[PDB]
Amino acid sequence: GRDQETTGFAWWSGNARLINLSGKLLGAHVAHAGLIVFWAGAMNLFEVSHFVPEKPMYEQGLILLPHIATLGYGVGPGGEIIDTFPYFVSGVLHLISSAVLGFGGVYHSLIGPETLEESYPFFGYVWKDKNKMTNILGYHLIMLGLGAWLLVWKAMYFGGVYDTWAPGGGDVRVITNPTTNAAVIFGYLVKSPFGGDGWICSVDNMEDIIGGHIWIGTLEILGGIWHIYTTPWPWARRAFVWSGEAYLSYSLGAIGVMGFIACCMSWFNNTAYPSEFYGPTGPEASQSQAFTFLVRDQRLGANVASAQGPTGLGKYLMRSPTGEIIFGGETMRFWDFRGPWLEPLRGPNGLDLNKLKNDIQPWQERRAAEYMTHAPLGSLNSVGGVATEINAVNFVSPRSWLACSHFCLGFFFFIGHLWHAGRARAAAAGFEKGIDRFDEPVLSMRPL
Amino acid sequence: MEALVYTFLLVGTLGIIFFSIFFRDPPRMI
Amino acid sequence: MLTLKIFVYTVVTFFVCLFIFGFLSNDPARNPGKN
Amino acid sequence: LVDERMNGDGTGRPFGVNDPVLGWVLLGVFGTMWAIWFIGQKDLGDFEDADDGLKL
Amino acid sequence: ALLFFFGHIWHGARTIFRDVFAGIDDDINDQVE
Amino acid sequence: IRAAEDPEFETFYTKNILLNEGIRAWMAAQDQPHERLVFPEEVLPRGNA
Amino acid sequence: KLPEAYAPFAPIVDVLPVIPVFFILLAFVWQAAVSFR
Amino acid sequence: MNIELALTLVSLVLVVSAGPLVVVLLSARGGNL
Amino acid sequence: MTSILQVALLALIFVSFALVVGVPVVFATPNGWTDNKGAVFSGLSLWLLLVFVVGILNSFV
Amino acid sequence: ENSSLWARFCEWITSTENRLYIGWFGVIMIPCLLTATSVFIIAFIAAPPVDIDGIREPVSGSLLYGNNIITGAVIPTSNAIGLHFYPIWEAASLDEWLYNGGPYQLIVCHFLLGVYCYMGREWELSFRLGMRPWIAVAYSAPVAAASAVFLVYPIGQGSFSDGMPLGISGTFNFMIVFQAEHNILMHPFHMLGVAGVFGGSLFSAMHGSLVTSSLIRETTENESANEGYRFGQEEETYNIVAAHGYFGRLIFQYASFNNSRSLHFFLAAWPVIGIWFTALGLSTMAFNLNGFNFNQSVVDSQGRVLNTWADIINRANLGMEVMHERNAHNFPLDLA
Amino acid sequence: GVLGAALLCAIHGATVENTLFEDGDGANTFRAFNPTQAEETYSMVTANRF
Amino acid sequence: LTFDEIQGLTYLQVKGSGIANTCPVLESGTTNLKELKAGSYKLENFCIEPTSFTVKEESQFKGGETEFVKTKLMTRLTYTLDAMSGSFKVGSDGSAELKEDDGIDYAATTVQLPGGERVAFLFTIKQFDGKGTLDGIKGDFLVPSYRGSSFLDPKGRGGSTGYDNEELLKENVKITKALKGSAVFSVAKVDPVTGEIAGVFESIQPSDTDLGAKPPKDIKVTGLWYAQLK
Ligand SMILES: CCCCCCCCCCCCCCCCCC(=O)OC[C@H](CO[C@@H]1O[C@H](CO[C@H]2O[C@H](CO)[C@H](O)[C@H](O)[C@H]2O)[C@H](O)[C@H](O)[C@H]1O)OC(=O)CCCCCCCCCCCCCCCCC
Ligand code: CLA
Ligand code: CLA
Ligand code: CLA
Ligand SMILES: CCCCCCCCCCCCCCCC(=O)OC[C@H](CO[C@@H]1O[C@H](CS(=O)(=O)O)[C@@H](O)[C@H](O)[C@H]1O)OC(=O)CCCCCCCCCCCCCCC
Ligand SMILES: CC1=C(/C=C/C(C)=C/C=C/C(C)=C/C=C/C=C(C)/C=C/C=C(C)/C=C/C2=C(C)CCCC2(C)C)C(C)(C)CCC1
Ligand SMILES: CC1=C(/C=C/C(C)=C/C=C/C(C)=C/C=C/C=C(C)/C=C/C=C(C)/C=C/C2=C(C)CCCC2(C)C)C(C)(C)CCC1
Ligand SMILES: CC1=C(/C=C/C(C)=C/C=C/C(C)=C/C=C/C=C(C)/C=C/C=C(C)/C=C/C2=C(C)CCCC2(C)C)C(C)(C)CCC1
Ligand code: OEX
Ligand SMILES: [Cl-]
Ligand SMILES: [Fe+2]
Repeated sequence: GRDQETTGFAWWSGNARLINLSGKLLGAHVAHAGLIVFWAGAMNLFEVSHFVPEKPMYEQGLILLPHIATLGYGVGPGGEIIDTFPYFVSGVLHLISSAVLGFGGVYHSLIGPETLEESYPFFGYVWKDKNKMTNILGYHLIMLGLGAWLLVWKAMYFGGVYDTWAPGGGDVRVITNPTTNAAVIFGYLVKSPFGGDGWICSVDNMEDIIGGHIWIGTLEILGGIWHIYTTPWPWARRAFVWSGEAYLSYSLGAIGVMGFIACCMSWFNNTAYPSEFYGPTGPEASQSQAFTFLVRDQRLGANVASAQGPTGLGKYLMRSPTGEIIFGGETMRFWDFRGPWLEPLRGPNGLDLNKLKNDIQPWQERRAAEYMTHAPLGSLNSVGGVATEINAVNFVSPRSWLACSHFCLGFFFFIGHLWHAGRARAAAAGFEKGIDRFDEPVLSMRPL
Repeated sequence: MEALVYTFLLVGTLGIIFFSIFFRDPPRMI
Repeated sequence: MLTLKIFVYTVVTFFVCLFIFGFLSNDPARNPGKN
Repeated sequence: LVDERMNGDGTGRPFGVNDPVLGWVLLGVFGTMWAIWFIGQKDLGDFEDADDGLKL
Repeated sequence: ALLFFFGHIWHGARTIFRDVFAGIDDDINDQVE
Repeated sequence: IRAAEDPEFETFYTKNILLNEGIRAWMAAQDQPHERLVFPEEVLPRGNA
Repeated sequence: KLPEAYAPFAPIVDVLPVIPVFFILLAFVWQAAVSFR
Repeated sequence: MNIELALTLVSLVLVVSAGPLVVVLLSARGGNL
Repeated sequence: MTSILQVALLALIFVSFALVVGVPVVFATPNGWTDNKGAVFSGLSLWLLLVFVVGILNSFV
Repeated sequence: ENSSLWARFCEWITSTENRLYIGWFGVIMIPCLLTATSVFIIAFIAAPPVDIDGIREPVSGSLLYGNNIITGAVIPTSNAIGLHFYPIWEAASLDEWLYNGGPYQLIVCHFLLGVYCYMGREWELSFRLGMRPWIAVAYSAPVAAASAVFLVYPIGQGSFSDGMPLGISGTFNFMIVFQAEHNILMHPFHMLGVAGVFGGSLFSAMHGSLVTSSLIRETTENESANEGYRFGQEEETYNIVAAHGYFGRLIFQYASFNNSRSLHFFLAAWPVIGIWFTALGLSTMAFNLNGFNFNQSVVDSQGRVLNTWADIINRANLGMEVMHERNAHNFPLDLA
Repeated sequence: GVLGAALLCAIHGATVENTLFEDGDGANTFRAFNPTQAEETYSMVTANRF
Repeated sequence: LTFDEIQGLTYLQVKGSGIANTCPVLESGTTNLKELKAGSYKLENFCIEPTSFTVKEESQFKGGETEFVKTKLMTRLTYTLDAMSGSFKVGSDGSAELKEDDGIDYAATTVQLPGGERVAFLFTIKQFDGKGTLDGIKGDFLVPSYRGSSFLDPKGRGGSTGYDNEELLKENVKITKALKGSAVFSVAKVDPVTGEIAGVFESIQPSDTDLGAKPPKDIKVTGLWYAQLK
């Protein structure tokens, strides 16, 4: 440890003492890297320990198992469970491996050399050394580029992943033909984020999700080598701030935006987050209501096309503002929905009247009856209805836990951006301590 | 009738806000 | 309405490019601090 | 076809461009603002140097 | 009446604190414990 | 007056007067138990479904 | 659930998620031990 | 009162005890923390 | 081979509770690492011993 | 001189000698706010009535259509549009734009982009004067709050009709419909924000009283007490030890700040942290994580249910659930 | 009154805190305040011009 | 597009383009009515598509000569009837008829006049049965109530639901009766083989009545239509 009178940093801003201490700081990230793996192993074994494999997975309050189950471990057709031993392995694998990271986090933080500059020259770095930073950048682009390939190799050689758009209920599919067309891949990035377009949440097939990772696997290896052999150009010297805290706040601006995207992708995308495992989306559970309550007129035989509502709009089926046959009611706002239990009921002109009255599979209504009940709107003590719903059931969707947590986690990092990116800009200039009281600028300016 | 009385009092408030910025009493040091 | 959409794109990408090429023009040396 | 319109909200066209005059509007305005910046780079300091940023 | 309650306080506080209405004096640092 | 004679005119103000009717005609059965009043489920205002 | 050779260890595994919260509480304990120097 | 709920709470006592025990054993023996 | 595994796995927690507690005490004592250098290597390797030993007989259970 | 056309231009934007500073956030803040201001005035005065719910019953919001200041609003975008980007050119005629909820989505997109950048130039001027930069952090607490009621809440609901209208009576409907669906008063983030402003007003009434009550005698009694301060002076205008000495007697001595730099941090940190939770409150309530729900919770033996106050607040919410959007719901759940 | 006073608690607490006078050398700027000092702790001139 | 030009498209290839608001145009067919086949043919995929909505407006100007004025459409693309089906009986000299019963035979539509004010209706040709020659299928159809019976005003009034309060016109009259309109067809081109015929129509119906609070108006409709036979 240290003290305040040698560094000017109190007990609460204490981790800022080890900015210029390379070796302690290395132990600080390794120890924290242990806790991420340690949370991954402990929470996985905890959720396996309370897992009833006959009820659906999203009903039991689970968030880490559908991540493993999307990859296709112990799952069968329609979202069923075969065996829960691979869910036990990864919780065991992370938990033992965290102690290996745990020992290195204790070691370098206490006994290992506090500045690994002159002893270990490959590892020693000064924050203004630009060539060394672009090296340490460029090494990790490989380690983060190779990790993209593991998903590609597991989807093309090692059994494949859960493709929820497979016919007759989704199951595990080896994606043989990845869509690698650059015009198809980069069409998502420069697409608008508003409704009907949906910037990157609207990737609808498994053919692209692993198809995209071939790009980001290749680029981060091509880009990783680029920063090893090059230094930043003189416009990048005229643009950025080259301190230690400045590199942090650049990152905090990035992973603030990362949180808002995972906030939205777990709320809208039922392709990377399949509805059999994470539960239905908000738009899926609302569109499940009007479909199941259109089956509840076919048993009585009234005309769903001629069913006029109270406002003269159509009780069951009406027309989109771009002219398509959609559902009606207050669920008209969700007409941009697509789902594998409903897409075999759509023709050119939206969904077909002749097809809906005749060509309903029995399993499609069976899935669209669970999705009426398990709508994601709940409460905070896990009641699970509308706010005017009494203490009867105990359910709130993992989509609602992931969208709320990763909004707030991905929000304060933007406040984390505005803290450090202002402070690093100030302290590089000189006046982070305050006004000089002798030669200050405002006394040397004109009025008004 | 009152629809033009309302819009007088709205742009009347925006009048002072113009005069309170550019024609303010200039603060003089010391 | 196409005549209006080609005008907004001229307006936006004018001001967006004053932004991007404004911060590149040695903004971190536009400070009252001294060294 | 009572009226004529864009028909371009749910299409997902890149950057919202549908007429190729918009791409030249997107690019031609960009190149002009770049051209004025590149000429005026002579006044913004010459950091062709080992390490010459706003360092700390 | 409820407005005159404020008037009773303000003129009640003006009579008791009449000597220091214009701001307090220079040295009042005697009161440190 | 203008909303009385015309079923086409409304504002958020007239949408708020209906919501105040929804608070009065619903919670006052239990809120004021000294008034000993009961309500049929047809006398309280609703929308539909 | 857990495998059957592992099922007598369910009470220990229901503590394991709470452990990383106790690391931030330890850092206030240690700073009280140095008495906030 | 179960045997499962009891041994869980016995398990929580041991870990929570193990936290400050590292601090106590260095505040007495070593003196470098 | 169930009870062979359970005694081996109760043995792991006892060793880990030693290594969670004792190992920061070994580092943060003055000259405690130069003294108990080979001592910790016994405790660390016995942790690495049992984790494969528990790991191998899972195929037999 | 030898300076370029561009360098002449950059030594004017970043010039601090201007009456209002522009900066590089202000070159895209100023044309967005003047856009959003000048369209807000027109739709507050002359907007034709908007179908808000898609059921083709247009809601009036203009002063020229028999409204006053309180009932005036800029009506949100229709339910049929939802989250589709609906600019002015996608509509065939201009009146088709106005009837469908046009100028709501034009304002909010230019407003929110404007106030993200008003936060920007609060940093930028503070770098141009040598100030420490964290005023831009403190302006993020309303910016977090205004981003939620306009953008983060229509995402989780799926439509810009459920966002907040730009009107005084329009706001009051949004407060009522929200608590009917989500029970905001029984959510601890709204409890923090309520303490954020009741604490925030107390910490301004109390701090501002003691500085006035410790002013040094420099003027007469006919002259106002504000004439003792002359602008830009160096010496302190009020006794600080006397105010800590007063407030130390008032409750106890440990309950005060003697360090005035630690005081003014506490005044900044208390409401700003408090508004951050009530900004994240309805951000999490946008994704349907409502609040507490203690309905039918206190029960006795023989299976009977005792009322609490939480069952009384139920009856208020249940009386407003069945009244909002009165001609919309064809089905017995409010999923949208 | 309530929302207006919450705004004056947040600005004045932040305007003072960001216009402080450099009087110490540690970056913990709360340490540099002798409360009996005759001079003020922040710059009312600079805070005006901001 | 033709029929199988539409049918080759997937759902992603059509969503948001307004192609699905259209009726399939036909290129191959007989222009001069060669066929004259008789008997029973299944009137299938009978969808129409309007062009111009003009209203019989009682004029602003005091002169007692009514006219039809051009309008600005306020709904976006909800105006096309689709998937109405039935039987298209044909005779020998040219006598033929059509009877339809199902499908989307009604669609709501508001529209705007100059002067600012608006007017709504639901565009329907439901339960229409016209006879005659292949140039005139002139006949009559019904117009249902625009609002339902359970429709509420801004003040909580209405026939099926609602409380009350000279002003008895505004609550005691909440009508749910159906009026009558007039529809004219014309067959233009016949395909002999694939069984799909097109044509031009002209239809006329009342607008809306505010549940009996203002006298309604009558609207001319032009446009094209389409009908298959198998
Ligand atoms: C549907 C599709 C829609 C598409 C829409 C289009 C979207 C396009 C998105 C592009 C986004 C890129 C934005 C970042 C660019 C960063 C440029 C930069 O940081 O730039 C920094 C560097 C600096 O360059 C250096 O600049 C130096 C300047 O020296 C000068 O200055 C020095 C000191 O300053 C010394 O004084 C010296 O003496 C003096 O000569 C030297 O010249 C160096 O040789 C030189 O390498 O610039 C460079 O390398 C720039 C290299 C890349 C240039 C790219 C140009 C692309 C043009 C496309 C075609 C446009 C057509 C335009 C027509 C116009 C008329 C209609
Ligand atoms: C996960 C978060 C994290 C991490 C990794 C660190 C890491 C570090 N901090 Mg920071 N710190 C943190 C959070 C963190 N801190 C928080 C939250 C606060 C606010 C209270 C501080 C406040 C703070 C101050 C004020 C100071 C540090 C300092 C330090 C460094 C040396 C500490 C020392 O001398 O140990 C000595 C401490 C002990 C001997 C106590 C026991 C600690 C052991 C390691 C706990 C063992 C845990 C676990 C059971 C081990 C498992 C065994 C494993 C082998 C498997 C170290 C790099 C110091 C510094 O600046 O370094 C130069 C310093 O002065 N920290
Ligand atoms: C990648 C993450 C990251 C990293 C590495 C740093 C690193 C640093 N920060 Mg920054 N910071 C971050 C994120 C990060 N920050 C975020 C998100 C915020 C916004 C809240 C800030 C705001 C911030 C401030 C305001 C300050 C720093 C400071 C510092 C320095 C020392 C930190 C310290 O001693 O804290 C020790 C840790 C504590 C005292 C613990 C207190 C935290 C309490 C317990 C709140 C947590 C409550 C609860 C867990 C929240 C649950 C989550 C819920 C919201 C969903 C160091 C350079 C300080 C500095 O000197 O600046 C250079 C400083 O003054 N940071
Ligand atoms: C997350 C990892 C990471 C990080 C932190 C950096 C960081 C950096 N890079 Mg590196 N880089 C990376 C990944 C990364 N890069 C990868 C993966 C590649 C391979 C493509 C590169 C290739 C690369 C080159 C070639 C160069 C850098 C440079 C730089 C430096 C300045 C960048 C800058 O000014 O951005 C500011 C951002 C901009 C100016 C705008 C960038 C926006 C781009 C163009 C995205 C638009 C693409 C669009 C979607 C395509 C449209 C398709 C449409 C037509 C259909 C900075 C140190 C520069 C440098 O200093 O040289 C060493 C430099 O010359 N990088
Ligand atoms: C969006 C707009 C919408 C419509 C706007 C309607 C506004 C209505 C409210 C106006 C409020 C006026 C309050 C008092 C202003 C004031 O005291 O200025 C004081 C300044 C002092 O400036 C002084 O000027 C001096 C120079 S000199 O001596 O004057 O040459 C200089 O020495 C000194 O420093 C400087 O302070 O006086 C002037 O220089 C300008 C004259 C201002 C008086 C005329 C204002 C009324 C006319 C407004 C326009 C017509 C509106 C119709 C109704 C009247
Ligand atoms: C630097 C520092 C710090 C930090 C530290 C840390 C953070 C550490 C970490 C550490 C870690 C991170 C650790 C970890 C560990 C782990 C372990 C040790 C594990 C173990 C495991 C086991 C033992 C298992 C078991 C089992 C199995 C095998 C399976 C199932 C069943 C059971 C559970 C039995 C602080 C903040 C205090 C501050 C001061 C200094
Ligand atoms: C796998 C995947 C995919 C793909 C993805 C990708 C391919 C991505 C990429 C991405 C990218 C490629 C991105 C990029 C980005 C960029 C950015 C984000 C930029 C930024 C910029 C900046 C930040 C700048 C700034 C500045 C300015 C403004 C001025 C001056 C100063 C400075 C320089 C600072 C897909 C979708 C297919 C599917 C799903 C998954
Ligand atoms: C994996 C595993 C393990 C390990 C574990 C661990 C690693 C643990 C750790 C733990 C820990 C490491 C804990 C800690 C704790 C601590 C605590 C719990 C504390 C608390 C405290 C408090 C709560 C208080 C605070 C304070 C102070 C002192 C001053 C300031 C203020 C206040 C009052 C706040 C073993 C081997 C067992 C086996 C099983 C499995
Ligand atoms: O939009 Mn304004 O508030 Ca969301 O729930 Mn359904 O939709 Mn409407 O009702 Mn309830
Ligand atoms: Cl509905
Ligand atoms: Fe103050």
